[PDB]
Parts: sequence; C-alpha cells; structure tokens
Amino acid sequence: IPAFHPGELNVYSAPGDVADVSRALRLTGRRVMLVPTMGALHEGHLALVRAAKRVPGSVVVVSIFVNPMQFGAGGDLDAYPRTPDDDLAQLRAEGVEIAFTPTTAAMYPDGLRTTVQPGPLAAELEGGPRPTHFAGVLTVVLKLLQIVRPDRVFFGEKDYQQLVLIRQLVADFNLDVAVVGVPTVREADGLAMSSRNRYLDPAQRAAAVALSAALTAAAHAATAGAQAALDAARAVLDAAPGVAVDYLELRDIGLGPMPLNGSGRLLVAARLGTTRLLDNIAIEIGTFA
Amino acid sequence: AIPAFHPGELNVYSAPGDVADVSRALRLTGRRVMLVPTMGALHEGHLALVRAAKRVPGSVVVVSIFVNPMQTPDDDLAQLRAEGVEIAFTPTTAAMYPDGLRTTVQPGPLAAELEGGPRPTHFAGVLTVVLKLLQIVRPDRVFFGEKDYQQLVLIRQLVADFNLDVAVVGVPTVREADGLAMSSRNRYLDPAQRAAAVALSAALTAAAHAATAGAQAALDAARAVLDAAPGVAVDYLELRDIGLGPMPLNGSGRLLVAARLGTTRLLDNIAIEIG
Ligand SMILES: O=C(O)c1ccc2nsnc2c1
Ligand SMILES: O=C(O)c1ccc2nsnc2c1
Repeated sequence: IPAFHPGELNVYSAPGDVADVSRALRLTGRRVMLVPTMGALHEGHLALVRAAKRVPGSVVVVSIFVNPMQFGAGGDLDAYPRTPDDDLAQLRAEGVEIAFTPTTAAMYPDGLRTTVQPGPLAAELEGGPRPTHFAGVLTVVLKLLQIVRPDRVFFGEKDYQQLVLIRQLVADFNLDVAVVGVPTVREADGLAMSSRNRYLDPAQRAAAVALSAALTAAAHAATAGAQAALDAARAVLDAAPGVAVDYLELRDIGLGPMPLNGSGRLLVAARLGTTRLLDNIAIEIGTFA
Repeated sequence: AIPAFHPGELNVYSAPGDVADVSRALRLTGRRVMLVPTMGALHEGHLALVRAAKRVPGSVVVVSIFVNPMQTPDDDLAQLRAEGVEIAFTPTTAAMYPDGLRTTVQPGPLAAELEGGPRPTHFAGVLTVVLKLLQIVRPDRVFFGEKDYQQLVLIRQLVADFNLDVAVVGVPTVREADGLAMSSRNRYLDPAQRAAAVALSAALTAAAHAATAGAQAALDAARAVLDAAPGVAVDYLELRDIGLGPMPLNGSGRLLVAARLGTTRLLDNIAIEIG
C-alpha cells in the first residue's frame, strides 16, 4: 500500500498502487465506487461523483484517462480537451478521496493485444462510421474494473449507447459490479452537459438547444404515437439554423433486436460546424405517456 | 442467504451465482480458492492439476466441467470425490451464454498462429470462457496443463492485458509410460497409430538433448525422429521463445509439434535450452 491520506485527494498514477489501496479499503469494509472519466470535468461528472458519494460507507475513485483506443485516426485524440488542474480542484471541492490517472504506457504496455469484441450493437448508431470505437471503450472499462474492483460503477445516460454496451460487458463477462446509470445534467435551457460544448461559438450554442427541445417535444407528442413523436422532433431540428442531423432514432430501451413496445429511448446525433453533439430521452408511446 | 457448502465432501453447483456466492463466502473464511477448468472426460493429466491445486495451504479446489460450444458426468464426479475436491461447477450452456454470443474476447495475433491455423476462432472461444470462469469463481490461482502450451500462453496474455488479479499456474504434461502426452484422443488410435504416436514425444525429447549442439541440431534431430514414423502427417514443428515469439539466438525456448494420425490430431511441446 502506497500512502492513503483519508479525507483528502490521493492521486495515483500506477495501476498497482490504486489496486492495492482499493483492495485494502474493501477489506476494511469500505465500498469502492468508480466513476470512469476522460477528464475535462463538468457538472454532469460531479453528479456521478455525488451519486457515488451518497452510497453508505463509500470511498469514491474517479479515473481520468484519455483512452487512445476508442479514438479513430484523423485528429480526434490530439483535439480532446485536457484540463487536469481544474479536474483535480473539482474533485477536491467534492471530497473525493482517490483520483486514478494512469499513463498510456501503464495501460497499454503491449499495445493492442487482447481486446474486448462488443456485440453487434457496437456497429450501429455512434459505431456506424467508427467501427472500432466501442471495442476501445469496453476494453478500457474492463481493465479499469479489474484494477479498481469497485462494487458499483457510475456512467451518465448522455452516452446512452455506451451505457447499454457497458451493461452488456458486465452481464456477458459475469462481472461482479453494479452498473449505475445517472440522468443527464442539462444547462438551464436544456443543453446536455458535455466536454465538447466548449467548441460551440455563440451562434452554435444558441442553435444547439434544438436537440433537447426536439427530444422533449417528441416525448410529449408521443401520446399520439411513434410517428407523431418522430415528426415533432424532426420539425424542431429542421427549424434550427445550421444543425446537421446524423441520426434520429427511436429504439427499445436496450437499443436491441427487439421492436419498440411502449417504453423506448429516442436518440439524436447532430453536427454544429465541426462539433458533433449527442442527446437522448426516455419515451413512453401512446397509453404509457 | 449463501448456498449450502459441506466441507470435505464434493459439493456440486450448476448455477453460476451459487458457485460465486460460495467461493466468496469461503475466501472470507480464510480459504484460498483454486480453479481447475476442464471439459470433463477426466484423465490423469487433469488429476495432476487437481493435486497441484490441493497442495496450496488453505486451498479449496473448484473444478469446472463445461463443454464450451464456442471453442460421463457421474464418472468425472467420482474421480473428483476420490481426489478430495470440495467443489465441482457444472453449468449448462444456457447458464453460461444466457444472451447468446454477444460480448467476447478478441485474442492478440498469437491466436492466428500454430493451432489457430486450422481453427482461427478456437482461442477467442477459450479466452471468453476462461475470462467468465475467472469472474464467476474469482480464484486466487488458476491451473492449466502445459500440454496445451499455446493456450496457456494466450491465457497469460489475457490475464496481463486485462489486469486480472489471479496467478496462472502451468503444470507439466502428464505422459504415458512411453512418453505419449495424455489426452482423451489417445483412445481413438489403433495399434499401429498408437505405436507411431510415440514419435511426437521421442522427437521432442531428442531435440531437447540435441540442443547443446544448437538450434538447428535440435530441429534436425526432431525431424529425423518424425521422419522415422509411418502415417504421421506433421502439421508444424516450430521452435519459439517461451512466450511464442521468435526464437532468440540462444536462451530458453519451446519446441512445439502437431500431427495427424488418421483422423486424430495430436499435439506436444517441450522446453528447450539453446546450447
Ligand atoms: O468523461 C466522460 O464523460 C466519460 C464518459 C464515459 C466513459 N467511459 S470510459 N471513460 C469515460 C469517460
Ligand atoms: O478439459 C481440459 O483438458 C481443458 C483444458 C483447458 C481448458 N480451458 S477451458 N476448459 C478447459 C478444459
């Protein structure tokens, strides 16, 4: 065990260090909560930390790691926002006791060798033109769960397809961890919080409200059935200046090889300039809404 | 409430949640959980894995028996009983794959080589079920035979690459009196094939002793012995480093062979020390 100073923020970069501290904590009965992040932390992340914190006897581990394997070549990786000074200040403000900030060399000492192969859901939606993306995400989340061995792991619903694939990973590999999905945190106008919102100029920021407006409109229209819901969202997106829709799809909650029944998820992805935004919402169809 | 566990008797569990609960409860009581994965049809080679697991102080031995569709019950169970194994884990296919084949493990490029030649997806299946069994049973140590050497290397890659907290223990191949590596396939060999099959081990041990004269003398001694046998179709005979990369100029390596006798595919491998 490296030093662990309770009541303050302990930062570990070595996987063996956080693994040893985590195990020692669990053996003294603390329940270890993991919040995996890519840093550039905002209130949507602090909502995950806060949910983890309110679990009785919890110690919270927040990982910060910009995982190269979920990024495609073509500039995305070098462009991802890195603000580590701010990130650690926020965690200290929140009373988090452990930040895990591994190096690429420590995570990938053998490059890409054994990896996770997701099911067919990973080839759709965000995965369509980024066919290796979710293999990257599931591989890193598997390693983070094995290093930290948390009791529960916390993800935002904003990246809903990712949350679903993570539940698949946990079920399919019999992982002994509870996956907690936490509702999206939104700006006062409805804009889903995201580290990539910083890339919208004032006009794009004004226009971006159309995603959440479209989704909320669709959720209320849905008393009138699926067609109405989808046509309401499309009309709102169509009225928004310079919002370029990539997909808008209504699916079952598990996103899967089941037809939509009464409860669904409506998902949108759109480009504003170069910035791609995602959002989604729970939908109840007809009698159900 | 934890399922029933009776110390000193064979406790059989078919439900993954049950063996998980019992393994967790036992480890908290000061036992060290040892896992021996098998596909049943047990022979002396499997009992040597059991015996290695049993000698760890505080051990409780978990033997899984599961025919992995992706890669006699009573008799197997009696053998485990006679060895004093306290837990057998006998899941159905449905209990292991309740959502079918969905998230799986993709091995590194080693899985494309050697055995991965005729069976390109074989090792994805083995690594997937191995990862699952490790997560269900969460053993301190997991035991595999050296006879499936490439499999063992790939397991060790799985464990390192996914940061798994288990010790992988490789146990030397158990052999018949004439050196033939034990395998349930040996029983299909007719008398002429069984007599010729001894060339695999004879070639390898000849090479291991010829290796004081260097790598080419070792390979040439092994080929000469295989060349002296009738009806032995050699699929490969390769000298690699101990992690199955390229053999270095000297130092430790491993020599692997595979051959077909009739319809039966046999494999064998041995440590080699170059010069
Ligand atoms: O930073 C996040 O929003 C985030 C969201 C999902 C993640 N999966 S692994 N690391 C992740 C980080
Ligand atoms: O029965 C065996 O010889 C055997 C050998 C290796 C295995 N990896 S998973 N299940 C396995 C079973």
